[PDB]
Amino acid sequence: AEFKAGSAKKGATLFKTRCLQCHTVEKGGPHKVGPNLHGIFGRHSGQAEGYSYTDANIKKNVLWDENNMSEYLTNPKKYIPGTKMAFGGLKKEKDRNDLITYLKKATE
Ligand code: HEC
Repeated sequence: AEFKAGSAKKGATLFKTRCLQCHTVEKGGPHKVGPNLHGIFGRHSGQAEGYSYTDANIKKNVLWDENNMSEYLTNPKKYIPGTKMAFGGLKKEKDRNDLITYLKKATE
């Protein structure tokens, strides 16, 4: 449909350079300014254990899948108005496909 599986090798590099400053993916990995993302897919928003989210991220109550993750990552503040972060989004569709292909596996 919208998301198409791409390169997880490229996705791992995009995670280091675009997400890893604020997030970790390992099971039991620490929160940074943003939550640890282990188990994020197939879970509703605002539910990383031990992380205090904004009301906006909780109230969005989105069930994370690859298509809404790609829409969100384009511009988080446009998808969840009120979310607070020094991140504008991953604008290229190729980048989002590669990152999400990696993220689906890295957060399992
Ligand atoms: C690189 C492309 C990424 C990816 C894959 C994600 N982010 Fe972030 N993010 C940050 C903060 C502070 C939050 C919490 C915001 C709030 O409470 O309003 C988030 C939230 C997310 C989510 C939602 C998780 C959920 O449980 O609903 C997801 C899927 C996510 N991020 C993925 C902070 C940042 C950054 C701060 C410098 C950067 C950079 C990123 N995020 C980048 C990414």
